[PDB]
Amino acid sequence: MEVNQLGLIATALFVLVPSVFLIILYVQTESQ
Amino acid sequence: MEVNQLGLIATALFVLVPSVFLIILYVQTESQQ
Amino acid sequence: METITYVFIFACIIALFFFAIFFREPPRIT
Amino acid sequence: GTTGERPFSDIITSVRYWVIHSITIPALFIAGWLFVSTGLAYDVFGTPRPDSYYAQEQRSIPLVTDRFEAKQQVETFLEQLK
Amino acid sequence: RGWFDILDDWLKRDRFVFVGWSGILLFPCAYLALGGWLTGTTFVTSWYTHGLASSYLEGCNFLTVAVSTPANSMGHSLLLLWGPEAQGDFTRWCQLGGLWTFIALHGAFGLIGFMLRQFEIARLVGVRPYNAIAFSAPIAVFVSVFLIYPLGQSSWFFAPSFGVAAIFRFLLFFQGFHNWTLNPFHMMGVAGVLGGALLCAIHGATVENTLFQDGEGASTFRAFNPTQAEETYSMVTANRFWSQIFGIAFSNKRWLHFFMLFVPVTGLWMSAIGVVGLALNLRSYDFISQEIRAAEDPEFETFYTKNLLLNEGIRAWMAPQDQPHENFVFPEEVLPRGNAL
Amino acid sequence: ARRTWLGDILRPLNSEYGKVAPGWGTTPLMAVFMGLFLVFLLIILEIYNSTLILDGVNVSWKALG
Amino acid sequence: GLPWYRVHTVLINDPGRLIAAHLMHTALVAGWAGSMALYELATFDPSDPVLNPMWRQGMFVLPFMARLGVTGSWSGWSITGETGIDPGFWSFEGVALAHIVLSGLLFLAACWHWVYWDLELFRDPRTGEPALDLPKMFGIHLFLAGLLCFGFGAFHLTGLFGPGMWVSDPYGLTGSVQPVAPEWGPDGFNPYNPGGVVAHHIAAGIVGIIAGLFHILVRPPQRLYKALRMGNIETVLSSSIAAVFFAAFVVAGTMWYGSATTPIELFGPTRYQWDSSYFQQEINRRVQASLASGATLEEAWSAIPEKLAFYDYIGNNPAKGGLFRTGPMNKGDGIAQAWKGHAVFRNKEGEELFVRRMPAFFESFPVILTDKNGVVKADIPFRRAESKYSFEQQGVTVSFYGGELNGQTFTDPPTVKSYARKAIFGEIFEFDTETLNSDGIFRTSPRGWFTFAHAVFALLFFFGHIWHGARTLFRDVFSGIDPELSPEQVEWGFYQKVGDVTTRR
Amino acid sequence: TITPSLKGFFIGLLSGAVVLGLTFAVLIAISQIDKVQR
Amino acid sequence: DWRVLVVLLPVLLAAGWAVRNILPYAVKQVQKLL
Amino acid sequence: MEPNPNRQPVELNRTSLYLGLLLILVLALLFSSYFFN
Amino acid sequence: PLGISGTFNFMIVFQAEHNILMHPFHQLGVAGVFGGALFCAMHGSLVTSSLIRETTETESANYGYKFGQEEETYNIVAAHGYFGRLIFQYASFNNSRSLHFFLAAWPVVGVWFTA
Amino acid sequence: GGRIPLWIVATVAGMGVIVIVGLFFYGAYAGLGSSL
Amino acid sequence: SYPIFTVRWVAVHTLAVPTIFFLGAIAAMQFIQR
Ligand code: CLA
Ligand code: CLA
Ligand code: CLA
Ligand code: CLA
Ligand code: CLA
Ligand SMILES: CC1=C(/C=C/C(C)=C/C=C/C(C)=C/C=C/C=C(C)/C=C/C=C(C)/C=C/C2=C(C)CCCC2(C)C)C(C)(C)CCC1
Ligand SMILES: CC1=C(/C=C/C(C)=C/C=C/C(C)=C/C=C/C=C(C)/C=C/C=C(C)/C=C/C2=C(C)CCCC2(C)C)C(C)(C)CCC1
Ligand SMILES: CCCCCCCCCCCCCCCCCC(=O)O
Ligand SMILES: [Fe+2]
Repeated sequence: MEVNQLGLIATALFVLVPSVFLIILYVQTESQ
Repeated sequence: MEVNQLGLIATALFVLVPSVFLIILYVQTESQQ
Repeated sequence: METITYVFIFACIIALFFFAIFFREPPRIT
Repeated sequence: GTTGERPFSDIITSVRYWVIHSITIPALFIAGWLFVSTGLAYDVFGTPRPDSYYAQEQRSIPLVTDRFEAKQQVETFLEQLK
Repeated sequence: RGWFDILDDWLKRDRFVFVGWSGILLFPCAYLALGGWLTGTTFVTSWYTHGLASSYLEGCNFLTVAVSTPANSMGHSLLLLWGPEAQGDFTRWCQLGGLWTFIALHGAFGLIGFMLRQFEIARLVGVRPYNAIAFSAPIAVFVSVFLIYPLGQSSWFFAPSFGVAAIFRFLLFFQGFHNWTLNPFHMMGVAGVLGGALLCAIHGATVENTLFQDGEGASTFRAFNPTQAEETYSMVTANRFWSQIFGIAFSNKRWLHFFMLFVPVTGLWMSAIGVVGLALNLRSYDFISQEIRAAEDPEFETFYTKNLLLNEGIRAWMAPQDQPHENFVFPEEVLPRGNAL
Repeated sequence: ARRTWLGDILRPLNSEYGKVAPGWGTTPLMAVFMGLFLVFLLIILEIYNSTLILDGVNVSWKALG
Repeated sequence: GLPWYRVHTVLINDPGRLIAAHLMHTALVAGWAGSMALYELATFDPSDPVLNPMWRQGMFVLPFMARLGVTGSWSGWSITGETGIDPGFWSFEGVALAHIVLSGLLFLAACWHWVYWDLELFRDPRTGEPALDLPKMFGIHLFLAGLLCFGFGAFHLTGLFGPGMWVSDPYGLTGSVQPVAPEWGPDGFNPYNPGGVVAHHIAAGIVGIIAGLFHILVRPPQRLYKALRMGNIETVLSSSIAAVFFAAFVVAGTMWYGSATTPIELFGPTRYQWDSSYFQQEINRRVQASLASGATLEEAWSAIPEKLAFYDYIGNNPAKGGLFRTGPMNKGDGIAQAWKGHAVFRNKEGEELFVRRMPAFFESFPVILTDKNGVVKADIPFRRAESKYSFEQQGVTVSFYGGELNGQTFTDPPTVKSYARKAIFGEIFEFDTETLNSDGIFRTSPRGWFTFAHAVFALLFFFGHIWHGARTLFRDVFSGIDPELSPEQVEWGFYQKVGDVTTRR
Repeated sequence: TITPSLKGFFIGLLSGAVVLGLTFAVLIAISQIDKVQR
Repeated sequence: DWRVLVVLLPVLLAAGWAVRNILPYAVKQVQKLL
Repeated sequence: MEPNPNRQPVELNRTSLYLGLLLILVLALLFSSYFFN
Repeated sequence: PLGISGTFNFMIVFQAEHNILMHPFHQLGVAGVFGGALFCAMHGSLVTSSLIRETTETESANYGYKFGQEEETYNIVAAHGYFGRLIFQYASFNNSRSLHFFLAAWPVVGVWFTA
Repeated sequence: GGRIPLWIVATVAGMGVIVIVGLFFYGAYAGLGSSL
Repeated sequence: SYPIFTVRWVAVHTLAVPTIFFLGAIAAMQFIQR
């Protein structure tokens, strides 16, 4: 299907960035 | 220029994923101390 | 897009130099 | 800081060392000289002499081109000089 | 208290040259590798494998003598003296390239022996085995370049020949045919070797210029005693200097010296990987984007396209003589040439 | 530690930690087998290398028919 | 705390969580297998095993399923081109699904073993401490390995209870899965003899069963136990890594040179078949035979199967790629559509001329034409002013026998030069470059990519062997040397035997 | 049958054995003579 | 052939002469080995 | 059932962070040209 | 050129017009940087080999050294005892000042020649 | 024992090298390898 | 009392003897004419 190729990177970063943010906050909570 | 379109996501995850790994380990090290 | 990527990585390195020098862990004697 | 062998400095200043080696060294030197001056080295190692890289009217290299007949090939080129 | 323990005793005696069990493998193989190279460079030709003279006996000097690779027609033959090619004839063995495999294989087993020796001595003295580990890098380079590389190509003919000039020819070959300078694994190797040399020079000079005054002589060497417990130079003054000169400095002596192990060992390992790829002609030869543009746009020119013209000249101008088994005949009119030259 | 039925059945297979035969035991026999295997691997290598050529062993694709 | 590079050492004395970790790793590997297969199935074009076989398409795990007998899709096609067939459950799709289910099952077992780590099985009954009897574990696992190796040879490969394996003729024209009978004589050590692979698994399987029996019943000698630190699971890791890089070098080599287990219809041709003109000789052998029995040129070349012609083309040579030239071969020269025919060049005097073929070493190669004797008779000149051998001056022409252009002759010099530029690559094919937007630059095949990766991992695993073997024999000084080492132990002469304090002088 | 290369193989095999056995023979002898005092 | 004896003569003479000159002290050495 | 005694804290100090990020960024800078090709 | 491929162009054309490879000052530059990398690894591995036990196996051994401590952190006599047996006694340094002067001198001097 | 002084051993040895090496450099201009 | 013949002696002469012989051969070679 002729989809938009920036769709892949936009979706990957939409998931990765906020997910990583939360993981960072959670792990440093457990070690304190 | 007619570059590989996937080079961009390749480069982006190559930077992002190991960098996030280090930051996670760093921040939880500080909050022990 | 490739130009933007090259220059972005270069600028992140310069930024890292700044933190590595001015926000290093201080060496402390014994 | 020693393991019991005789110090080198003591050996090569000693008279006995030089009584043996003022012989053994020139002897070994002259032996190598003769190895070459007699032509023996050429024969042992198969190294061409200056007059035997090419046949007189040949300018092709006698290059080995077969693995299992290689030996016979070198021998065939050599006969193209004899 | 049987013969094994008695022989162990004798191998591990403290003597001027330590032997060890590793010595049984190391000393024969190292000496034969070495002796084969001196024998071949002094007496043995490359006429029948290469069309080259290659010995002192033939007129060559230290820079141009070599033990050259065997002929391409030998493939990857072990070229054993008693094998089917030389059939036990020492002379023919020499003329067929046998000394090359002899040196390479004995050299390989000698390298193993040396690294086993590092292990053996370190265990007997009670130190950690990091010198042995560091030596893995020269092993990786040797096997990748002298063994893996020609094993992926058509024959040993294309391995490095053992000589000064012959290695120079190896470098140039790799530029023209493999565009090896463009390869990021080589680039990492370069950084590692240049970075190692830099570390070596900068660490030696820092120590020598942050010494403590521990004697009255102007020759500061005498004021060190190997059994003193005290550091002989000031880490603190060295750290201040470099922080103010460069922004950052070492502060941990252990990290510093580990880093000195790490940099050149890693660089050499990286280059070995790239050579493995070139065993398969898996090069980093081109940038596709550049070639598409340049094909369409005759005004587009970069240092990348300029260097490929140089490669094309290297290949056409050196192939007939460098690969004589191929019988390349390139008439004058097909040689690529710029204007006038 | 937790006991389980499978665990009790497997128990004796993990009960001789540290038990050794005395001195050199079968080490001389091991060395015989090692040396034979080296010769065996030499042969196989030299066949593949065409340094050992054997009647009726055509080391080529053309040996598929 | 632990540096980042040592996090996984928490498992060294925890056999339950070590098992959980190994289970998780096995789940991940099996899951990759199934995912990879599903991706390949989603992208594989099965419509032409002659000119678009799997190895032109960047297929990597498809050939490993075909090698051992999986050849059809639930969709009704097979890789040999048979249509309307039924594989039953062990289709490519069923093999992929099985691995995925297997992955999920391994993952659940990983969770159980992680939670219930403290099993009495793992405790030494004398001391109460976690302990593994590694000598006996080896004999059990070796015995099992031996049984599996034997069964695989005695049942699967023979076809006694199984499909056999991929076998072909010498020119890779007619391959298929066939039961294979063992070869028990010396030709079973011939890499190109498939019967040897059967005999190897039968015999080694029996040897493994017997050695395994040995290793369950016979304890290790004390001399060897202490020398190899057989109470330290890291010695096992050291020797296992060594065995593994040994295995990796072997499979890189046989992939690269070719053997009965790396057939060319599944992985592509080898570079040595181009080096030695292996396929061109066979093709010529057939054209000479058709001509002696009285066929025209047109007839003899028209009898050459397209599949064989296509092997005689440098673009299928795996030593013509590059590291960062990604994807299937089809992305470079395109999807082969048709053999154009065999090009025959002649000059104005009627001598047949021969294009000198590109060697694998060369990214670019000039266009030189020779007579049967190797004498240069025409070329495409670089400098034009002093050219003697141009196509224009020599009146070079090209005629085509067989293929799409059979019976056609071209004489206009630019067309003739165009085919001469293609003839350095071997036989000449029509490609579809549009469908995949092919860029025209050669890529390597699965044979090349597999060899590269396995040769590199093997070399790296050699470092792992050195690293973990060092850690095993020097465990006592891992963290530093004795702070009470005295200089008489490291100085010269004090001890007769280095490091042996009982040999004081 | 027993081809020329198989003969060469056996020659190389026996020559290696001679070298190793002679070497170990000599090394054992010396170690027996010149022992360490404990 | 004769060229080999030519080459090998200095070596044999030199080895002879070192034997002559060292023999006495080499005997002392061997005896000390118990 | 006791909790697992083999658990350990992990650490990465700030200097190691800076060294690792530099490694990653410089590697990306080196390889990006080859990914875009 | 101030560029990566431009650097390569420079060194290729230099080799054609000068043959730097057959020039002894370049050959000494290679000996300077190869030997520099070698001695970097050697020194790093010998010092790292002879660190004094100051830590447990669960911690980086680097934490056994504290910035500014007066005592050395490795045993140079053990390192010398290892390296002098690897080769022979007198090819190994026992004086740290001569050792570090040698480290400094070899690559500096080789690179002077290549410049 | 210490009969020949070491500086004399090392001067003569040294001139010995200077001579064979000088011979090798003369041979670069005469005979084989001389270009003539 | 020092021993004469040692492992060291062998290692030294293993290298020294052929060295002088090769030096002699290479010296003779400077007088070869084409
Ligand atoms: C540790 C020492 C060592 C090692 C590892 C090697 C290793 C090697 N040598 Mg080197 N070599 C050595 C010492 C060594 N050599 C010495 C001391 C010399 C001087 C004599 C040489 C001279 C030499 C030459 C001249 C050549 C080699 C060659 C080789 C290669 C092939 C070896 C081979 O096929 O062996 C095969 C043999 C074995 C592996 C021995 C196996 C032992 C078996 C198990 C015992 C068998 C029992 C016995 C036969 C039963 C008796 C029966 C009887 C009653 C009939 C290999 C790289 C060849 C080479 O480099 O090719 C390029 C070659 O041409 N070597
Ligand atoms: C700034 C310039 C520069 C730098 C720093 C390097 C650095 C390097 N190059 Mg590159 N190179 C360059 C420019 C440069 N290169 C250019 C412009 C080209 C043209 C394309 C090349 C072509 C090139 C090739 C073709 C190869 C390299 C290789 C290497 C590596 C050599 C590693 C080594 O020490 O091998 C030295 C060898 C060893 C360490 C092997 C083991 C040696 C044992 C220990 C020897 C023991 C000696 C023994 C005692 C006996 C000696 C006695 C006798 C001499 C008297 C290293 C990363 C090699 C590589 O990448 O290897 C994987 C390689 O093959 N380079
Ligand atoms: C019921 C079990 C089972 C079965 C029938 C299959 C079947 C298959 N798998 Mg799957 N697989 C399984 C379990 C299974 N797998 C598990 C548990 C995993 C996770 C590790 C995988 C991971 C996996 C991967 C990653 C891949 C497959 C692939 C394949 C296919 C090719 C198999 C092949 O070439 O093996 C090749 C065989 C070997 C590698 C065996 C060599 C073993 C060495 C030589 C033994 C080591 C020495 C030994 C210990 C010494 C013995 C001593 C001797 C004296 C006896 C085939 C359809 C391939 C495929 O096509 O995927 C779609 C593929 O790439 N599988
Ligand atoms: C043994 C491993 C293996 C092999 C040989 C192959 C081989 C192949 N795959 Mg498969 N694949 C694999 C694993 C493998 N795959 C895995 C694990 C995945 C999941 C990620 C895939 C996913 C996959 C997809 C999605 C596709 C393929 C495709 C292909 C084909 C093209 C490959 C290509 O262009 O590579 C290009 C390879 C490179 C550019 C090499 C990358 C090397 C990196 C950059 C080096 C990193 C260096 C490092 C940072 C340095 C650190 C040093 C220091 C810091 C210490 C080829 C047949 C393609 C195809 O044709 O499918 C039909 C395709 O589309 N594969
Ligand atoms: C079966 C293979 C195997 C196994 C089970 C181990 C197991 C172990 N290793 Mg060894 N090792 C191996 C192979 C293996 N290694 C090889 C091949 C090498 C050479 C590269 C090494 C080199 C090595 C070193 C140098 C060290 C270890 C250490 C360790 C221990 C800690 C590892 C850790 O915490 O990593 C933690 C790792 C991470 C958190 C991230 C690693 C990220 C890597 C760079 C890239 C990602 C790989 C990717 C996900 C998939 C791999 C694909 C392919 C390889 C399958 C552990 C016992 C350490 C040790 O001894 O501690 C006491 C240590 O210092 N290993
Ligand atoms: C191979 C072979 C073998 C072996 C052999 C050998 C063992 C040999 C050795 C040899 C040797 C062992 C040689 C040596 C030589 C040497 C040389 C030739 C030297 C030279 C030197 C020089 C010239 C130097 C100079 C100098 C300079 C320049 C500067 C400084 C000073 C000096 C003096 C250093 C055998 C028999 C087994 C058989 C098989 C084959
Ligand atoms: C749970 C469950 C389930 C499910 C399951 C699942 C769904 C699974 C899946 C799985 C999967 C789906 C998996 C996958 C995997 C993957 C992987 C694991 C990957 C890896 C990769 C890698 C490793 C890579 C690497 C690389 C890169 C990235 C780059 C290049 C280079 C290399 C190659 C190195 C079931 C239903 C059954 C049942 C019940 C339970
Ligand atoms: C395992 C270690 C192997 C050690 C030595 C192996 C090689 C020893 C060299 C002996 C080869 C010389 C004799 C063979 C000469 C061939 C004569 C012939 O083919 O008839
Ligand atoms: Fe230092």
